[PDB]
Amino acid sequence: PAFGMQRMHYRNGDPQTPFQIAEQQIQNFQVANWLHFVNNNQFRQVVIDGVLNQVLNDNIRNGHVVNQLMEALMQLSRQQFPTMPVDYKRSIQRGILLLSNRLGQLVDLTRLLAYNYETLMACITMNMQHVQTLTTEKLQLTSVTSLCMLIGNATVIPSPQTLFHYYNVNVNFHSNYNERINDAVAIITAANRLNLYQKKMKSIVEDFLKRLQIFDISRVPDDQMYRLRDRLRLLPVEIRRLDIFN
Amino acid sequence: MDVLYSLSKTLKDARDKIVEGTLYSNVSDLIQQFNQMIITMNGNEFQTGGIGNLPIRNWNFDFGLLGTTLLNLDANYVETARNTIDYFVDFVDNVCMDEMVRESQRNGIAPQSDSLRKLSGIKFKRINFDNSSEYIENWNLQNRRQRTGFTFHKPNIFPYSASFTLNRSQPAHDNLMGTMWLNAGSEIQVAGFDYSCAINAPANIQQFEHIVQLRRVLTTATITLLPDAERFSFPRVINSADGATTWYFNPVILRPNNVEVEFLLNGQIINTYQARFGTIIARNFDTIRLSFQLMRPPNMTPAVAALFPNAQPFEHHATVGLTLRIESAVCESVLADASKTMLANVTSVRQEYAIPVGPVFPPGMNWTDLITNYSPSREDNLQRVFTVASIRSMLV
Amino acid sequence: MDVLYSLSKTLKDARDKIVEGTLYSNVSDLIQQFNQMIITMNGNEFQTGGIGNLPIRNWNFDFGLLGTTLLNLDANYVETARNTIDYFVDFVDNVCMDEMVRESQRNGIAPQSDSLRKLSGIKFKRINFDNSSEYIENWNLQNRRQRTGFTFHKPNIFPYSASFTLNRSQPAHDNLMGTMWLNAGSEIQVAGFDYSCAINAPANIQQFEHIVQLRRVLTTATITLLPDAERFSFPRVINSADGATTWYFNPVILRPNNVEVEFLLNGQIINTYQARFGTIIARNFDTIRLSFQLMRPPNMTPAVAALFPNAQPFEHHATVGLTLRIESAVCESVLADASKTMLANVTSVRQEYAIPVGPVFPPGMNWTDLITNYSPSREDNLQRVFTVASIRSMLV
Amino acid sequence: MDVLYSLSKTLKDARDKIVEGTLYSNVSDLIQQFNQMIITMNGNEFQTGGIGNLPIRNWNFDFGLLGTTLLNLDANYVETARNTIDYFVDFVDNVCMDEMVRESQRNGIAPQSDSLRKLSGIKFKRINFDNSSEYIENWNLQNRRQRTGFTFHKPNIFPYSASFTLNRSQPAHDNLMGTMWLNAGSEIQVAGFDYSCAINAPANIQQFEHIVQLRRVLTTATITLLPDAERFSFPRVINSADGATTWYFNPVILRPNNVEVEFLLNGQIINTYQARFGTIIARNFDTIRLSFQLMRPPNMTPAVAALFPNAQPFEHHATVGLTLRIESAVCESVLADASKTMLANVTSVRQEYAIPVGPVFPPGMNWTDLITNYSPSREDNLQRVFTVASIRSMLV
Amino acid sequence: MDVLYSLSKTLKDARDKIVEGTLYSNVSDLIQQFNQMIITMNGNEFQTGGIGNLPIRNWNFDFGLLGTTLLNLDANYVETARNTIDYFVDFVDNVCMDEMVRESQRNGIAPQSDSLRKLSGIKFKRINFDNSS
Ligand SMILES: [Cl-]
Ligand SMILES: [Zn+2]
Ligand SMILES: [Zn+2]
Ligand SMILES: [Zn+2]
Ligand SMILES: [Zn+2]
Repeated sequence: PAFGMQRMHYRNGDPQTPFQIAEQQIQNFQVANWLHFVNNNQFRQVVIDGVLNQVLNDNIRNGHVVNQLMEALMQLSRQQFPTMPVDYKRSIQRGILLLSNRLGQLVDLTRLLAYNYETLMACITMNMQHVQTLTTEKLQLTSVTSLCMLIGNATVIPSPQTLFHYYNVNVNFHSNYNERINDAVAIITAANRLNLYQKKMKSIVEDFLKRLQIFDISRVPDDQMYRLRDRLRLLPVEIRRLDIFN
Repeated sequence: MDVLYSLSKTLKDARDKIVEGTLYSNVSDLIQQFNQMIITMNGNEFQTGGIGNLPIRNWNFDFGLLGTTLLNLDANYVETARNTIDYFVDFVDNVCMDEMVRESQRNGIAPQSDSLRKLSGIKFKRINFDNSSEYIENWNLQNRRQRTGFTFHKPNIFPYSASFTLNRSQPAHDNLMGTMWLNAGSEIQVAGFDYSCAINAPANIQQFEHIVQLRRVLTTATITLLPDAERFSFPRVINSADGATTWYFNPVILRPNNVEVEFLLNGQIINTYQARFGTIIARNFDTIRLSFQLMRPPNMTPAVAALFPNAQPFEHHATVGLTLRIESAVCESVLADASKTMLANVTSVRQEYAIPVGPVFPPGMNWTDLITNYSPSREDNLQRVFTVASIRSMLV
Repeated sequence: MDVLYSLSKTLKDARDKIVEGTLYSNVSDLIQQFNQMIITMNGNEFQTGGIGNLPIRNWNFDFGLLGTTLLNLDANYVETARNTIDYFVDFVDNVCMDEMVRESQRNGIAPQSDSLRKLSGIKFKRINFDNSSEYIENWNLQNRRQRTGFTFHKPNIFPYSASFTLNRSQPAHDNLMGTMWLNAGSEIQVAGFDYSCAINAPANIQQFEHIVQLRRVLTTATITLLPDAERFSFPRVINSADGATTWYFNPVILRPNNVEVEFLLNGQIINTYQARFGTIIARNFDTIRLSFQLMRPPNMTPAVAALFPNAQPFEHHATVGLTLRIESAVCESVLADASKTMLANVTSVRQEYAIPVGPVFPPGMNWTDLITNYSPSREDNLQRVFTVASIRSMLV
Repeated sequence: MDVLYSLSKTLKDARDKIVEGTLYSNVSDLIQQFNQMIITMNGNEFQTGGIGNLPIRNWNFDFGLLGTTLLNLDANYVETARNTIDYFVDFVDNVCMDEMVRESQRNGIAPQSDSLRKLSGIKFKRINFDNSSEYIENWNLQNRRQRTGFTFHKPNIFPYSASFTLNRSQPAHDNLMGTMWLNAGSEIQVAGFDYSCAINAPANIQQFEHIVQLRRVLTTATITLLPDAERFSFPRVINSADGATTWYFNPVILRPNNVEVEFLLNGQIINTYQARFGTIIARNFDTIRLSFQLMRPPNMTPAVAALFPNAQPFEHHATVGLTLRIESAVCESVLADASKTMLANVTSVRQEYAIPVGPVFPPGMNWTDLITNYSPSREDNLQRVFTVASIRSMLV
Repeated sequence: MDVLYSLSKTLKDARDKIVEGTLYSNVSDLIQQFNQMIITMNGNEFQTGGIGNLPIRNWNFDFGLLGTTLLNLDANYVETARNTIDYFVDFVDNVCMDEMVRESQRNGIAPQSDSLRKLSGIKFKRINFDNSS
């Protein structure tokens, strides 16, 4: 509407997002460049200390890209909105400028968000695998509005004790996960090598999941339980347990 | 054709007007026209070339509109517009080259290249806007069955012909009466020569006539008529009509007598000029009749009397002449002329890409052969390619 | 240049459109452009310089905007606009004159006058609008290093040269073989003369070749080629190459044999026309090679056989000719031609104010000297002054 | 061109800087540029090579990005980068080869291959960054029509020419006066020989001249001028000017007298050196005029007196010589030279893939023919292919 | 000399790097150096001398800073930068020419022209950066 363009008749399942189509269909450099950044601001993957990490574009980390956003929306505040009734146009442009005129606060907020993310990610020990999950965390855009309009200039970083606690909990969870995997694999392999053909590996898998402490086993689907059994069978036994078994 | 011209005109206006610093009010209508062009061309695939050495080129149109609001154009606006304009100008140039290299005996006025045939679809009619050039204006007027007119400075209406007719002759070619002429372009030099100087002609007058039939009617024609023909007034060893031998011509120029230029239409006299020289106006004619007489001077000085004996041998041959130059005319059909480059553009495009000779035009687009046999199919194809060449000239 | 051109274009639009009774909607965009020009120029002091006899003139701009209140323009509105326009036209004409009379060897394309240098500042870019003239279009394309095109009717590409070459000669000048040519403007007239009529030639053929190098590449050229050379077909008394004596020429014109016209680019053959006369097209070339032959007629009637003996003396010298007129062409460089008035305007302005000779142009703006030594610096300065002359002729 | 250069420069910087163990702050900007390149190229299909034997190759991009938050690059990071770098280097090399083997008469400066035409799109402009090489800098300045020059060590400005001129001659070729010269690369060796040793010349001084017209202006040129021509200082048997007979040259070298070098531009004297040998500076010139003189030594020792008798036969021929070597210069146009590989690279690519001869360059990329007929269109195409060759040599 | 060299090096880097479409991260340090140059030069008058036929030229610096806040450089940015860069390049070229045509018997290593002597002041030392040639 700002550029007088015909509204996008978007189609679900299109390999292109609406912003990817807009980037090609918009000629203004401010808006097109901000759109290009949005279209490509996906996580980059990098392994640090043997842990896969999802890391941000450097322009997010230093907050420079907010300027580009500012540029784009300043352009949107100058646009005619050809057929738009003028009171609604004024309201839209003034809200655009409400976000626009917080450029310094938004750059500070982006830098703060990125720094907190990086510092806390340093404490992660298991690979940050990116998957589209069954359920989501619902984020209200009104809360985004609150954060954007209310953030000041008071820097808040994780406390060293908070970082140590987060890292310790991550390490404890990772270590327990590995130890329960080893226990389950050792028992399954012992039962098989002892020719315990009436043994149900399902109970072993359930005990393993229960010892992981974060699963309500009654709500684990059967196909995933059997897949877990199959994957546990393929793993080799840890040396100490295998020696005891021998 | 109207759509291709509209594309080219939009691109030319965009080039000339979308410039850094200019007021947006200078371009608002142009910006809307340009955006309409973009909308209409979007999502369409075109193919050009594939004939002779003209390369195959594919064109896909996915461009955004210009929606930015400004008081004055800046560099960003100009660069975006320039990218779009460059792609469109290349496409239009290729479509024009593709249409210029093609011909058909049937429906030679109709589009021949696939891209122009596609552009003739109804969906592209939205691109169409101001059709103000002489060639596109004539195209539209003709499509409306309205009388069109192409103005020509020095129309190339006469096919090249340097000929002669001998009315009295003999194997020695020493007592010859006849005419020699050059009809070239917009110029006609003619000269009637009598070797005996009309010594024995009735009343001592030898009458010469020269009829030149124009392949198309000319109107509003400004003609310069001069008494003498400088091309046939110097000694000349000319070939025999069959080429067996050569004869000698030793002109001595007398002023032509009873000069009558008749401009005729369907054999009826439209304009007549008697003993008039300089600028004359032939309003509407398809034929020119030049009648001029060699009149033996009744009273001679001894030097003159010695040049014209009573009997053979005849050394000084009495020649009267005429020069007729069409400076400007109007023709309903397209023609080559001295000021325009449409023929040259078409010929250049056909020669550069090695276009094989087709079933409509002569090889190399030779103008003499083309205008000698200026058939209706040839005329249709020529108007098509000339309109396309004028559209191409706007951008290339 | 673009700013000065835009000023002149705005003034021309105002003169043509701000007329009594006209709808304000006819002029609204023009009024906005004009008021933008007024706003941009207000408060700026200009001096048009005192080179030669051009008076030093000072220019101050403190004008009010043109009104927007009338539905139809009345006489009062036209008079106020006329006053402002008259001052602005005086200024633009003076700036154009001050630019035309200046030249530079180092950067001759850049502005030389102080006012045009000031107008190149960014603050004046707001004035810039539609650049639709051929010369401003070429200026902008050249600034972007794009393919420029200047279309010329009868381009003055050949420097004036009336010369002859004698391949065979003797102190008495009675058995002469060679060529004489006039290269003038867009015309070439060449003539090969053999006094013995190729009696002792290897096959009774005397070959003549004429090479004309064009100072610039010509394209899309329409060329009339005619057999005879009327300029070298009458008796002449000609100075010897050293001016010591005078020789006699008594031409008799034979039909040129094996006429081959080559148009060459970089020494490579681009266009070839053999035994073709009338209109031909040379698509892209910088050299013309005209090869023709005086072929002794194998058969002669007694008069012809008498003109050409077997040995000296020779009274009738066998001459073959060729005439080559460039009717229209396209060149990437500016040139004088038979239609445009750029050269005449620049020369008239330089002579009217007695501009001292400078380090670029010949000391009369004489075209033969200029085109003979058409250096890149000369081309740059000439393009600048011709563009300024076109801008001036929009108003004056 | 800027985009292709930026791609190649990014790949070179990735090869040099993305190395094991390096601080991320060393590579952050480069990693950002590299990722922008990946993003811009992802999802784009390219086709290179459909000319000569250059095989058709298709390029698709679906590459992942590189991390942005580690402190030091490790081997894992470099391995992640290297495969993408290899694919991109292959693509850039093929795009460069595709462009190098193509030419056009109309717009030789504009891109010719499909891939470089697609890379001219606005979307790819994001890849563009530091244009610091001499060729790309000259490309960008030349697009803006700014003054910019290429610096050449031993520029190959002279087309190969080993010729002689005889001012005094006769069929026996035993008393000859004239000059013989080699023009090759940046070297002029000229030698004036008098067989009679100017015995009967006025003042016993024989003047020799040699003019070499450079096809392009050289500026700020360093010249070595030595007073002998070792190339024309030993006995030779030389064909005649028509090849009908061979004559004999038996030089004896005398020091050249009144040695004058005039470096001229547009026929104006710019630099003048008299009796100066060693290093001289020619700031701006297109022509070199060497004037030298053989003076009879007024006093001769008995052997020297025997060498040169008062009259024929002349067995020892007095020769004076000059050698002129352009060590370095600046030219606004591109040239071959002793240091660069651009010409060699383009020739190698054209020969390895059997590129058919086009309409711009001489076959086999022969430099003598190319610099003999160095037209503006040839200059455009050569600058394009030489810039592409420099871009290619950044990676290959 | 180092200040004149740093001016020229900054201008050359700006001409090579401030190009349309480029990432701002490619030019951030260059933009900072360029703005430092503009700030140091603003308000200063220079006269390049009339030795020989070299024309007397006067130079005044009142320029705006190059902008930040773009992710990619656009055409407006390049145009503004080009105007400033062209003026600066003309000034530096004239200073170099004015220095190249002068000489003194003693202290011939020291600057000779007025502009280069002015540029040897402490206030211009801020311009100085990478001396790599
Ligand atoms: Cl060397
Ligand atoms: Zn006959
Ligand atoms: Zn003579
Ligand atoms: Zn070397
Ligand atoms: Zn010889």
